[PDB]
Amino acid sequence: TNLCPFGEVFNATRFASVYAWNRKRISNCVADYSVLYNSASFSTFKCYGVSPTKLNDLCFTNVYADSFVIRGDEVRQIAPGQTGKIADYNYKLPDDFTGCVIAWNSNNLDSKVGGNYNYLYRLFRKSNLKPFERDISTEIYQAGSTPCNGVEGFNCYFPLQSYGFQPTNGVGYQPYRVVVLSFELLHAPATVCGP
Amino acid sequence: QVQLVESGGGLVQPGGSLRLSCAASGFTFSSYGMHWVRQAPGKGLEWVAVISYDGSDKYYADSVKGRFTISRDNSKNTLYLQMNSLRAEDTAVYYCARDRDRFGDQGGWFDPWGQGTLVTVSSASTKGPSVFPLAPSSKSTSGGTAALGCLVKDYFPEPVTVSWNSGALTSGVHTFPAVLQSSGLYSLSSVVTVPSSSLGTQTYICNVNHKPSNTKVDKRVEP
Amino acid sequence: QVQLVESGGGLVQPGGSLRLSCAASGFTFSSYAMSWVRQAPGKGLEWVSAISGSGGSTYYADSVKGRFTISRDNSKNTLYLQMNSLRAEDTAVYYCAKDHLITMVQPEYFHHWGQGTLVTVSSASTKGPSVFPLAPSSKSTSGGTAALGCLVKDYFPEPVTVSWNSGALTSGVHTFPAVLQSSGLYSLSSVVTVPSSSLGTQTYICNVNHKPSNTKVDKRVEP
Amino acid sequence: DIQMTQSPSSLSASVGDRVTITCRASQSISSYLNWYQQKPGKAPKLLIYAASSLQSGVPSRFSGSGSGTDFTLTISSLQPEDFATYYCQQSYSTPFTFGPGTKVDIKRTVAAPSVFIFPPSDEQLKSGTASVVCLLNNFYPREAKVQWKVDNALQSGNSQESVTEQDSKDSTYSLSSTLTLSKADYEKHKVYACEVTHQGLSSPVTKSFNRG
Amino acid sequence: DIQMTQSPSSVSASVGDSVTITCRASQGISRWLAWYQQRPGKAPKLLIYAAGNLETGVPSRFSGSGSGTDFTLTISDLQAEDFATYYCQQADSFPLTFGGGTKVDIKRTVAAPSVFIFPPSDEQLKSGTASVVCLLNNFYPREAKVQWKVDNALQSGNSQESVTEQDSKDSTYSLSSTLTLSKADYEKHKVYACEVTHQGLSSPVTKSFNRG
Ligand SMILES: *[C@@H]1O[C@H](CO)[C@@H](O)[C@H](O)[C@H]1NC(C)=O
Repeated sequence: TNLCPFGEVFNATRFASVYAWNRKRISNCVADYSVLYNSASFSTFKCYGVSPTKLNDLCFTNVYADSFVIRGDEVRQIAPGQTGKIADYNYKLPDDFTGCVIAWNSNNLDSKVGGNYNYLYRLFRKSNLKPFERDISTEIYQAGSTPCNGVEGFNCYFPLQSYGFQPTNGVGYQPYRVVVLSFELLHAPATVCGP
Repeated sequence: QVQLVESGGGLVQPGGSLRLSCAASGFTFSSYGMHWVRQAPGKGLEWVAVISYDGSDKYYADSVKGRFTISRDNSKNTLYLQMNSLRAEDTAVYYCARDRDRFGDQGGWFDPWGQGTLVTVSSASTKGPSVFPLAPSSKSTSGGTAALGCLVKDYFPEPVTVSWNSGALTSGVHTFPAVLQSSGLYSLSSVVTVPSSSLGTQTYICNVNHKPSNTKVDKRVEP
Repeated sequence: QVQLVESGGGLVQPGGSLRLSCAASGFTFSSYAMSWVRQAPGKGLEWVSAISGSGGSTYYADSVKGRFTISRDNSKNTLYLQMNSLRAEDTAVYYCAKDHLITMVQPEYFHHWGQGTLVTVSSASTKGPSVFPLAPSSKSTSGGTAALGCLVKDYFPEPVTVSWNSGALTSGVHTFPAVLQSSGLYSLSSVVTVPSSSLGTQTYICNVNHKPSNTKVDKRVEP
Repeated sequence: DIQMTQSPSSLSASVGDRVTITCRASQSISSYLNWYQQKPGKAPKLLIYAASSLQSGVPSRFSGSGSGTDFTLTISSLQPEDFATYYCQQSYSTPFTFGPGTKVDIKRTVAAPSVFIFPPSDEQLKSGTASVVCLLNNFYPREAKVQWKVDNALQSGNSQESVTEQDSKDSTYSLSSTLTLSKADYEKHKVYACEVTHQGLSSPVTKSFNRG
Repeated sequence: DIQMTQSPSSVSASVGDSVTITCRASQGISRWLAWYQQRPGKAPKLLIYAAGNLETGVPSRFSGSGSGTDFTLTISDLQAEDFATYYCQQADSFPLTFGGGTKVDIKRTVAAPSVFIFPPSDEQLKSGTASVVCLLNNFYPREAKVQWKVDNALQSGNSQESVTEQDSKDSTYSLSSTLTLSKADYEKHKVYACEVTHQGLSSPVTKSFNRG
């Protein structure tokens, strides 16, 4: 009777930036999703492909838990068929997603009087991200036609921008912690049943 | 070269509607987010609305929420602003600006600006002006510099062109900007300073021309 | 996991300059924010300066700002602190600190610490210590145990070593930590407690070794 | 909302001087501040972006510096094409707010204004409304105070005033204030007076006239 | 502006007991706080981050709690290697600040201090300086409060103190106070004394000597 380690993901002390979203693999344990679904503490709890209403009687090959932090107005972007900063350049979900998305306000933890500038997002890229792709490069983006030559200046921007997280910001500009659970189903024993 | 052109201003009664368009040329329209800014007569700049590169993230000000709607067409390279339930404090000049990114939510600047278009909201109808004389002093000289002028009152819409002696007199002529009275009608004054000893000899005439009412008054000022 | 080694600390005169270096091995140096934290010889910890995983942002305290400058070189995996207009209050041990997690703009916590380099600021020159006797007592009545000693004075720099009969009499020996006088030099006292019976019979001496001045000196203690 | 304050509101400087303007925010905005320049009758221009970064085509005499809740814009050498209005804007969050604006004007010596008064014409007394005009001429700087009195009764609300742009030949201002009342209210009194105060005269100077 | 206060400054405990340390902040810092431990002559070591999160190698007998303004660190089963100095640091506003520090000592029976006095030797008198030594041997607790009397007159700003660490055998302390003055100033007076007020002494203990 091994319990699935969801405490290390949901109750973690420090989270990762959206461009460097953290991935954890969960296998060979028993998960009680009714505990999460009946917590009355999550602002957003939306599940695609599967029905959240007591459908824990299914066996899955693996569970990928992806953790990051965004602002409130961007939470709508974490869904299939969405466009925007996060969906295009930071975190993209496939159109045939089968999983669960949980997001809750974290203004009491991730905010910082004076500004929490350690949460970043990528603003410039040459092309859109493929689903479940991660980019951690810091190459200078070429906006015009003059090469940057590795230095920043006119039409030469650092590709990362910083969130400004303060307790006095509006709901649309307050931190939100997001955990995405992806359920893999392949020709495998599928040891993750979780009765 | 990169540039933006506005079109669609004019006069609208309160509670009416309008639609302004801004056409962009020179750059790629689908790779930038666009903003609308406005400036009231004699006032400062006020941000209105922002639209992303594909119209999936729109944000408006608290004073234009619900009434205004922003939109864009990428095939026509055009940006549209629609104003419903127009108010009397929405009279202003409007500018379309382009951001440095596709989204425009934070960390950006308005690099290219358009010429701007005027939108006026008032219930007043077209009306001609009334001119009045201002006797300089009628106090037996005692001086050497005497100021005299005309008083253009109760006209709509702006502007009126004031000239003195068919353009012969230009030195010392001051034409103050028009003011919007409580009745919805404008009023300005034009003054000129002249030697006192010429008061009895030289004749002074102010010529006021109001164009969108076909009005031309040639009143004269005498002691 | 990671290894941080600091270097460059030493002895400089007031108003001089120093450059302290911190070399890091075992991680991506450009993804973490570095900090310099100093500790006074007998006081608590104090955060001094911070850099931000690049060089764009630099943070300084309200007592080093204007005199200190922090920088980094990611190609060489090194961090530099340039200190100018040094005073006596800057004599401290300096530590190069870093957090476990990937922090790019702001330090936050300090999980990894270096060995530290002592930076001394003084205008004094190398000078040998002076040893004087502290006579045991003149009355063997209280408890039959007396206390004798030796006093080391006016030496620079640290340290001095007292052995009390070449490591043969270590029973009640009490060597006190050295203190910094109001003139720039140091002081020390070594006291031992022996039974009053062996006052005019036993023989003990104090030998003091100071390596920087290369001085080994013997002194007798007698009532 | 984030409130932005500029200091000062109007500054008079001469050619070849150094000009500093300060913007202050009500909440930390990091390096998300921009500096814009606008001239009368034309669209605003972009001068500084991202706290300290010049714009292409902008002369190297402009500079900016700041981070957090305090920013500064500096012009090293003044030129005849730099007298305009300057705005500071925050790009931290929506809605975006500008500053009230700082106006730079050409500097010169102080001038005492000439005051003239105009009673309402006989063609207006036969129309139900009477207008009395007060004219200030050739003064610098712009700051002046105008007060309307009818039998030593201070009034406010029934008066509007206008000023012209700075002249090119002599850089002096002209002001006009109009007091408008009804025909019935105009003949309830005898004397009228316009009293002006400016930092170019010894004491307040008033011009008054009696009806008829 | 964000000064942090620790309490108490020093505590004493025995092996097997529990200790609680409090840290307070001037303004709310959410859960941006870290607890560090340092032993003499070594680099500081982290114990707690966030508010009560344990480090991977720290023994499980260290606990942390609190939020906003108050924070508390708890040592449950005290061992022989847990006698050190502990600091609380905030990590929410710049500049970052550290706590004052709390020292944990070994608790034992109260011991009185043996007081000895040492006049300045003839050899040093040739040089031109004199140092009178007051020696406090084998006492507990740490609070000594030694004072210097010259002709029954209080002396201030003339003496310096030096203390030892806890003895590894009997967990006792030792103190030495030196009164340093000139040779000319030494011949002015005739009587010197040092007085000690300690918990283990019913009355203050005075040790005195006369010149010659
Ligand atoms: C996280 O912690 C809270 C309180 O300690 C607890 O109620 C909750 O169940 C935890 N989360 C999970 C997934 O167990």
